[PDB]
Amino acid sequence: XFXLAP
Amino acid sequence: AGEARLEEAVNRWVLKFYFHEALRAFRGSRYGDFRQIRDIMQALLVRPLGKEHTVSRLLRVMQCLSRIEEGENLDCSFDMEAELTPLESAINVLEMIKTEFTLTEAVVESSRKLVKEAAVIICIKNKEFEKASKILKKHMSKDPTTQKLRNDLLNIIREKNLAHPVIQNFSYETFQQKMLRFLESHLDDAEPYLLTMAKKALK
Repeated sequence: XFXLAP
Repeated sequence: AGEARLEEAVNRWVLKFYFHEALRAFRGSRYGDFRQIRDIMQALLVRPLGKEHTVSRLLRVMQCLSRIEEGENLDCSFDMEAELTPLESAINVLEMIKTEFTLTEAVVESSRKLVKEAAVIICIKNKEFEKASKILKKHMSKDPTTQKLRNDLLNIIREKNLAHPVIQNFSYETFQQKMLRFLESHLDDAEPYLLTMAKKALK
């Protein structure tokens, strides 16, 4: 479901 | 497992509440608060959310803003298999936004141009001239709106002239807020349900 932070 | 639909509804409420407060922190240039709220949303995303169109759109905008907020940190990566700078990743998210939000090339070209400008300039200021040329060639050599900008940056890269007015007059604060105003214009502006219920509890 997203990669928001590094 | 009717409790699953219960958690899904609450997780949606929680995600929308912290997204609203993350936008508020970004709008007030409280980027440290934005970072902390971003980390809350990241941890929440592993839990079931059912799905909405609202959640998908807000997560795309959150994705884009988070890469922009980290754009001056070239040590940061948003794909460990890729070698993209954060603002390069912001460009890719913007393209996903254009497709998923069904936006025209005319509506997105100006703000996308701002990200391309920032992506090259940040590499220049870090003296990463080889990366700057690669980003410039990939994202501006074809873009009709960046032909004059490409002409200026090519000489700056060749001369390694970090004192050029294009580099010195660039303001990342102004760039960040322009990006937020554009991204927010494509989202619902309703106050989150948790906020409304909190106001009634404190009455």
